[PDB]
Amino acid sequence: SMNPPPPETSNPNKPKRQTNQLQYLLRVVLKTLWKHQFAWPFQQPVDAVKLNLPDYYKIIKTPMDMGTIKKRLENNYYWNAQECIQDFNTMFTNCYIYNKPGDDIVLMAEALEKLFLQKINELPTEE
Ligand SMILES: CC(=O)Nc1cccc(-c2ccc3c(c2)[C@H](NC(=O)OC(C)C)C[C@H](C)N3C(C)=O)c1
Repeated sequence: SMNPPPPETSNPNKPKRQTNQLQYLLRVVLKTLWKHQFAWPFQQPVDAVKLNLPDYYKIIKTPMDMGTIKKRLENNYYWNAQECIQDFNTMFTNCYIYNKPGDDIVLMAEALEKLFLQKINELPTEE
């Protein structure tokens, strides 16, 4: 089995905007998570071919990862901050679907999620 194509990251057919919340999501939330010790398995799509995981995309039908999120923010792909927050949540939930609770990668994801949740509690005001 092949990997699926990665998620879309740009779309000229959607209107674009910059907002305080979107800027915060890139400059604070994504930046902080990206630099974390345990970021790296989450910094690009799961390469199921390289990892020899033929069942990964048999269950995970909405893949998401921080590399995709980073590009989406850079490309003004999201109009509303909650679209981006949803993508982070999807990334965490995928990890907790495919992987057994307590396993190494799950512990890594939970540490990242903790930091994510702290940063989201400090989201700036809406326009
Ligand atoms: C040495 C090595 O593991 N090099 C490597 C290279 C690139 C990506 C990944 C990589 C990418 C994604 C994931 C995993 C590994 C996890 N398997 C695993 O040993 O995780 C360790 C980091 C505890 C499996 C799981 C499918 N996963 C996620 C995020 O749900 C791994």
